[PDB]
Amino acid sequence: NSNAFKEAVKSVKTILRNLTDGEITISAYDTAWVALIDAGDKTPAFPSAVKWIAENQLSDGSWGDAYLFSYHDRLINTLACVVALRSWNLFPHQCNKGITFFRENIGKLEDENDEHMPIGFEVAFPSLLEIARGINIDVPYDSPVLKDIYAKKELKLTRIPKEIMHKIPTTLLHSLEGMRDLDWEKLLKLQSQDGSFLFSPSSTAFAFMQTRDSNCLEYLRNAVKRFNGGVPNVFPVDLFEHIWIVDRLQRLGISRYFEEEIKECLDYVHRYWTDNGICWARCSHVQDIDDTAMAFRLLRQHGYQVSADVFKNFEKEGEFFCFVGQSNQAVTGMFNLYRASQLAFPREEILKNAKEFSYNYLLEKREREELIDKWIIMKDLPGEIGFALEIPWYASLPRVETRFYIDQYGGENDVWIGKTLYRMPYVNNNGYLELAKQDYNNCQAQHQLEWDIFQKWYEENRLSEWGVRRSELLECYYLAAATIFESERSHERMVWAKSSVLVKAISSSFGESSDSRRSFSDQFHEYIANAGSVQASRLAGVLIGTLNQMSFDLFMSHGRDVNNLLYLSWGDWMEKWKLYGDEGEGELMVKMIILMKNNDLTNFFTHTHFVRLAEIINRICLPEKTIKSMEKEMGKMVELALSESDTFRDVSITFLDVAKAFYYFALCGDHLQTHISKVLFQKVG
Ligand SMILES: C=C1CC[C@H]2C(C)(C)CCC[C@]2(C)[C@H]1CCN(C)CCOP(=O)(O)OP(=O)(O)O
Repeated sequence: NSNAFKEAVKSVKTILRNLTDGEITISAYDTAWVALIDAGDKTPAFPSAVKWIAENQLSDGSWGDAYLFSYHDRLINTLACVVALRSWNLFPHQCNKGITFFRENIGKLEDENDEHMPIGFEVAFPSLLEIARGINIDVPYDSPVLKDIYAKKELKLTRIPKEIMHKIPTTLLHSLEGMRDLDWEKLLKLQSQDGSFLFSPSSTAFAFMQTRDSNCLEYLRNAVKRFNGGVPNVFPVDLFEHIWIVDRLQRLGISRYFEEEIKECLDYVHRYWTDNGICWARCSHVQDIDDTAMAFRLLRQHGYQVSADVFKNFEKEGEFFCFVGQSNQAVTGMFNLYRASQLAFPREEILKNAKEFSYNYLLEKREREELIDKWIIMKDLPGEIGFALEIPWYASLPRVETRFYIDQYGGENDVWIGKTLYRMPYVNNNGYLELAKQDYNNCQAQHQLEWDIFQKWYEENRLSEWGVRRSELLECYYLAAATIFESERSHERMVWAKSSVLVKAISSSFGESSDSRRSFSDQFHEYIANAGSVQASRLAGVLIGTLNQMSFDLFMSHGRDVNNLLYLSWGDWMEKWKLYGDEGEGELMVKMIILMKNNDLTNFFTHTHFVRLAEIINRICLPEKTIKSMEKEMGKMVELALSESDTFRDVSITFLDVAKAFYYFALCGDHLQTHISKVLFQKVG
């Protein structure tokens, strides 16, 4: 590992250590609504917001996202800023440059498609127009395209459930700037614990203008401080940020470098977890299935005890929804629900239904090319989801998922759509992409070495004459490396790849008759005690030779002597195999891997939990109706494997790793040449 790299890791660590209320971009629109606020004496309550606007104008006269031009974005941002500037009679030059932009550009809005269109635009846009008309700003109010949105507003305003909106919490509280006669009597009772209206600085700034409420003021005051002048279009965004950074780091395959920092993150998220789920911000009376599903999964997969009853709230009539009691469905929310529902323990019927539903939703959405999210612009959503649709979590191996995700991750070019456009530099980062591209290529270089060495070994012991095909050789190595890929873990990887090749040699050479097995087992135990049968003795020598090479290699590195335990474990497999066909092959791979771990864990081979696990892994692994029986079994394994105190964890996971490898092979074994190719033989980039 070079120094540029070592430094990149430090930086990412200083980010994770310093996560706060969210690293989000300023929203010219939202900071213009904050800047419209009267202290009480006809002066801006928030000077710094007025100042931000005067100093962050793009050179073509507009405000908004500088690297992605959207007529919807730039028009609503500039209008708001010009209004803010003009009603304090401040900064004439920039204000004028701003109106010129708006005039020359309002005509183009009529032709951009409403496919990527901001939240509450048809309502919030005419509202500014009015404010502007009533301060004598010279803009085309008649404009063929304008009298058109004035209309869409009034018609959008009649779909609104005014009754409900005032009685119970809904997402509408986020977009109040556009609405008319509101009962602030009833609305203030729907305020959030931080004094905002659904964590929106513009909506809250509006409410304060109308109520002079002291809590809305406190919230706006913290926002203005946090971002040194400007404000985002959502705040806080802390839960969302924690959960998304973790998810990206794990998918990009570089999660292990930051194991400790990631634990602080999930710790923070568990702190503000609730029985109703969560939303993007801590302490909310509103929750969404997207944030909740991402948290549920990341938590359960890391041994936090969370409950699936959390999903009861988003379901009606066997369907699931983004927000409680709203009819909103989004592609990315269902996607994250589908990923979460696969971590279902055998008792959770709510998650069986969640899986079945989110599967079809995404399935149909695919067969209509409608796999795009209106709310977010990503490099490759259809790709991410295609992978999840064909490679179930039970069959997803670290290196395979990661290999595909590094090509899909958009880095800094991903753009989120709220009321304006905004970016999340700590979730969508080019730095993470380069780090991941460099790390992935290094481990792959290392696997290419081990694979040449591994071929030589296969030739030198003439394993081809023992019934092991070159196809099996590569498949045995690929599964080992696609699962345990870290360069610092060659021992566990190699022992796995070799042990599997050898169980294949022994099984195809001596597994036919009910005593030819005995013959080999006897030969093995004779070969042991020196501290037809001719043939058996030669194979046994290959096994023993390989066993000795590895336990000594280990002892060379760590000073552990595991030789006897290696033999014992292979003898146990035979006692079992001797009676029937190829039986407990699964349990044996787990023991090998464990025995080659840099630290000692043999203590646990005795524990009931290890025994119970071993009992299941062996019912998964055996020489369409069976694929089903596999999920059944694996279901029993997932509960047991994850719900573990963190001493035993490294054992339980290892069980999962092996089981996944088998399932994956049962599901894809027939055509693996594409995966193998991309994973082992094609550098990223
Ligand atoms: C040489 C290969 C043939 C057989 C194949 C399987 C045995 C089916 C397993 C997947 C990879 C691979 C090894 C495969 C990959 C070779 N890899 C370097 C990828 C192909 O490389 P190339 O021949 O130089 O052409 P290029 O893509 O334009 O650069």
